[PDB]
Amino acid sequence: AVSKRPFSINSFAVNLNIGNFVDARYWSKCSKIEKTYNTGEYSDGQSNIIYTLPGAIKYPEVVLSKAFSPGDEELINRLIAVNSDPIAWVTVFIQPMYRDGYYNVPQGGKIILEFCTVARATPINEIDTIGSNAAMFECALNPSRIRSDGGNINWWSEPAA
Amino acid sequence: MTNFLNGVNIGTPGAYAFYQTTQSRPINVEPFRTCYMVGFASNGVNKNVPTRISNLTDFTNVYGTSASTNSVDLFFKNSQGFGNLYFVNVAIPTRYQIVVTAATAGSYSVTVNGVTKAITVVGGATTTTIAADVISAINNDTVLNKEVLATVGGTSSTVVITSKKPTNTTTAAVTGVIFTLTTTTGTSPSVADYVYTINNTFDPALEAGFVIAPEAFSTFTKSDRLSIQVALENLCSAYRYQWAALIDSGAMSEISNTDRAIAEAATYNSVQGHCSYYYPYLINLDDQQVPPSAAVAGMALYRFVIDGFAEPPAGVNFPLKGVKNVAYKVTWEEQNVANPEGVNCILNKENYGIVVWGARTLSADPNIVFISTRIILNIVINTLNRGYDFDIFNSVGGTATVLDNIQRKTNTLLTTLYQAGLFYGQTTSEAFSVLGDASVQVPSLLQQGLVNMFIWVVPSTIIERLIINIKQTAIGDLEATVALDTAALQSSVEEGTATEGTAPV
Amino acid sequence: MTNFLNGVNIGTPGAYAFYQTTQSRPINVEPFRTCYMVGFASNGVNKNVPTRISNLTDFTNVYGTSASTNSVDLFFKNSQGFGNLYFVNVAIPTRYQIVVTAATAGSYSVTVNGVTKAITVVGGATTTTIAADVISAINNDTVLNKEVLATVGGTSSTVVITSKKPTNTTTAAVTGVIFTLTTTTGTSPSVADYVYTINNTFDPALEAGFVIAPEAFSTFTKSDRLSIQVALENLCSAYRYQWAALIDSGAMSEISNTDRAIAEAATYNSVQGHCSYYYPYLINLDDQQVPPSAAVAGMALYRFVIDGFAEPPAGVNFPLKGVKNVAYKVTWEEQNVANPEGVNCILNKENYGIVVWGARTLSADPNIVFISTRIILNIVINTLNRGYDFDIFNSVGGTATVLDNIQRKTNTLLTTLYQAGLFYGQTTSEAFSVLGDASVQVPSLLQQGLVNMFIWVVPSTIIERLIINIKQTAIGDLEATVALDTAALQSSVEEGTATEGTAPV
Amino acid sequence: TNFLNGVNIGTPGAYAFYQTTQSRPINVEPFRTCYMVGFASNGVNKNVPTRISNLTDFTNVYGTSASTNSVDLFFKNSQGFGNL
Repeated sequence: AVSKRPFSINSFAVNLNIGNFVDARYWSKCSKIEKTYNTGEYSDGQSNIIYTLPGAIKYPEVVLSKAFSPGDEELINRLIAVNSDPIAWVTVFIQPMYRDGYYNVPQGGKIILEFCTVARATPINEIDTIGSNAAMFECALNPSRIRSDGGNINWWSEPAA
Repeated sequence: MTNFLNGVNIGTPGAYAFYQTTQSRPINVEPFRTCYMVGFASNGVNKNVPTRISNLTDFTNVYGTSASTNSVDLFFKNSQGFGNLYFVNVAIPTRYQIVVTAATAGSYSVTVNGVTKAITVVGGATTTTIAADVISAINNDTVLNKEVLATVGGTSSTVVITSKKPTNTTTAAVTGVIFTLTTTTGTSPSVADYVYTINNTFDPALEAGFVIAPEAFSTFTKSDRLSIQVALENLCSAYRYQWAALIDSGAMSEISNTDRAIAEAATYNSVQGHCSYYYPYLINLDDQQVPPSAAVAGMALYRFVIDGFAEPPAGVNFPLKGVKNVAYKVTWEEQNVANPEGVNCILNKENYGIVVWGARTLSADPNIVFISTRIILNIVINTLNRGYDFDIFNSVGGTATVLDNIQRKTNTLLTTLYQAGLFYGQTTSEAFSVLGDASVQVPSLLQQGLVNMFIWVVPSTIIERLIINIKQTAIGDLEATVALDTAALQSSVEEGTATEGTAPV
Repeated sequence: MTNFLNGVNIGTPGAYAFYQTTQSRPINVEPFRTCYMVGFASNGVNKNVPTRISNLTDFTNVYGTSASTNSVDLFFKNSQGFGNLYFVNVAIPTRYQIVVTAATAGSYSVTVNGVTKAITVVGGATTTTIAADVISAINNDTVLNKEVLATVGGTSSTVVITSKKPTNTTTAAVTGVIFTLTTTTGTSPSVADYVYTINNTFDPALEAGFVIAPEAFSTFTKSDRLSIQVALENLCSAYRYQWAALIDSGAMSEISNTDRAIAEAATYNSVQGHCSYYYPYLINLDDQQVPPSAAVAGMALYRFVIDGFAEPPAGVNFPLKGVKNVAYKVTWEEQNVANPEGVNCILNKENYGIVVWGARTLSADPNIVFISTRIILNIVINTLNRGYDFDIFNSVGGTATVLDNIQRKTNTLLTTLYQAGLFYGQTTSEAFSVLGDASVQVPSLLQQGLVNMFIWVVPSTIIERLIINIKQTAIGDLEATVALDTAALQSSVEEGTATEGTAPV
Repeated sequence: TNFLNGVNIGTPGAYAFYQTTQSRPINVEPFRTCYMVGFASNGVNKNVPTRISNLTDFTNVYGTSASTNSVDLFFKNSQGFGNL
């Protein structure tokens, strides 16, 4: 009863907005997306069972990675300068999609990690004259919100009202 | 289509705003999300031509005043744009009245649809004889005898030529002093006209769907309603269509109660359960009585799009719209007696609205009791027909590969429906089976161009009534009682004695 | 409603002040906060049609005069705006008398409910024969025989047509001089009319709640009251409804003592305790006797809102309002005899007021002794019914997830009730258990549309009588005696011999 | 019982009954049965081994007999886990 195949780990395209700049570069790797609830333990007095009280929502760090290639200097500069402006924010756009090759069939809106601040920029993960791995530009962001927009699915909606 | 062509007529480059207008959701070509309403308009703009209707305004513009306006409005209101409506306007055959004012001698001509029949008038002849001779010539002509029918008029000197093919225009003319011609045409369609439109206008290529005739069922008498139901049964059960028909009761004044509704639905017959009878008329927002078939079809298409095609058009979810009340309040006992007979009631359920509370057909066969089962079978048949349309007229070489191709195509086509959820079975092996390869083809039938193929399916079912059996346990002995009773119940079910016994009355 | 729409019809953009009127607080639509009063009114405006009443003024405006006015006033006084009241006016069957004056030969017509019947009279006939022909025709017509009944009148030349469906209107007409038509109808209702209204007027889609016929119980004789009680028992205990009925004693002029009340209650029967008898009539502020059912129902709804649904309509903290005394003082000995018989007494307790001092049903089964248990079971059943009405008419596909989902829906539905507090147990595992998965579903029953659910519940109980055992210890013997006595009592209660033995007189 | 409560109902509604003793079935295994040879005045099943559902069934089929107490004790001590 497999109506439709699930999303693979490679089934997402990742882009960034850095302040007023619409950076046109795709990221090949991203960490897990979550909404974590910090917990509290309590009782009323009728039992010795512990319960959990959710509180203090947090969206954990998102680590993006990509191949360090020509044209990445402007991205590096934008990333290391964005935090200087208290008004500037980083936005992450994740479009899920089914791709067999360069071809893709996007479905649904795109998850938007909104109001993110840069916590780490690592243009070069390592240097090794004998190494053969590709240099990985990494960037850590701290999202403050998540929504969805630009499609007919709305992956992340909130309990607004 | 709108919302995209706003900028086509602009020359200056720039960003321009145009206030996002109303949108349209393209109704896809599934073999059942269509409704065909047979109605009548004074102006026969599309006589016996199924024409798609975009909306109520389009219907009013194309056809003008018509008794089907309320039905169309309710259909669109309850369909919400998820489904197509095709209106079929009943053509009235043209009648031509000829009068032989005199019996003057001479050769004269009568032309009907381009065929000229000449009658010679001689001394001693009478107008009666002239009319009889003209009738004989027209009725014996090989072309006119099947194109039109000639009958005696109000006098022996009067003749009436009635078109036998309403769709095709019938033209008449005369050349002769004695012959005078006038154009008669009934301004109101007849039951025969409705029957002909039903039995000779529709197409197998037309997408499958519901068929309704609310105007006829509301404006005709008992015998005419029965005849129209017979015609609808023949159409929907014909091997080339395999559609579903929705029947409305007579006007409430005649069918004043559920007992009369049972009687009407009993006179109605549908062996394979292609017809579904509905009764309470819907009072629209203007306090007009409307047959429920239009609203029921709209809600059926909407529910097919939302919850899939295996669900029946009923339930508190998906209540009717464009209405505020029913013309008659059905009691629980009336429904308990009528639903087994095939009368699907409509109830003004407080806190839920107007809801169809029945999903049975007019069939006596226990296998095809439910309109959901009928619709699943119709969908399977029509999907297979649409698939095989491409394979029609293909060649057959010595390879016999097209037969295996047809079988594989059928397998994938049925797998699609299984994914849609139309069958009862965790797997295709439990849902359906096919047999259409060369092992069942006959050389004589192949020479004749005939290919046979066989299908087995297990249509899904619905929840028609839920039974709650509760026990009031004493304080503290809940778990032991639950264990004992659950053990007994599961043992009985798995052994097969859960159903054997005498049923409570 | 009011208190929010004051400023809608104001144009200027200023700030304005109005005065707070009474705000209408919405009554929740939960199962058991409704009362249904079956009564009569000469102006049968809504006959055999339950109609919601908002206040005594609305009742008087709609139905004018009725003996149920005092009961409605008491109900509203005691409910204090909580709960709903639905009045059901009893329909008097219409009657038409046709007199056959003469046996004149000719053709005539008798039309009943829009169905016309021809009557051909030949020479030598008699008015008796004509009446016989009319009776035969009406009683043989398949529709008229169901809708009405034709019988002989006071003379052989008279026919009486009685409407067999009082809820619907019956129409009659005649064409013919020899026929004389008269529109007769009893100005007062009968116990048969009350029985028909009870058995054929309520819809299971209605909110569950109490049912009361104070007018009928106060007006009718012993056998008629027994018939009404039987009808109410059948209605409430019907598998469709599972409601509660509050029976009132007959007029106290007849039932002038608790012994007569006990005899009446003993005649009354309710196996599952759906009917609860209340006897002392209440003397309202106008020195008028009123059956206590309306006040009891209003107080019950108020109690449900305040202290929850597990509390029965009794106690000293919910005294009745709109009354100043009872019509008979029930003695302690009379109550000690009557309460075990199911007779719930009403007492004019000083320092408290008029209080219901009994919460027992008319059932002999020890597990359903108290009305609170009956109400809890009814609430459970109605909550489950209104939950599953959403799942009726759903497709049982190959996944069969439906049945499992329905079992899980029960789990959560009954948990909501457990949190409300309707069960006896520290945990849901002690409160209730469910079984509705596919393991207890028969394929044949599924084809028929039947789905079976099994539930076990443990209702909570109440405190009917409280025993205080006291001892006077010596000077300085506190806990030198207490401890000793205690240990023995605890040991007996733990071992199980505390109850065993003989019960002291 | 408990499964056929809805077969003789026409309306499509949700409605409730009360649970009843749903006798549990005895599988066909050796030594799940007791054969009692007795006598009854009514030779209804003369020399014919006939299954007995319960004591009321026995009394209805065979009427008065000296084996009534034995039947009652058998059913009391078997609790439905056995054929007679």
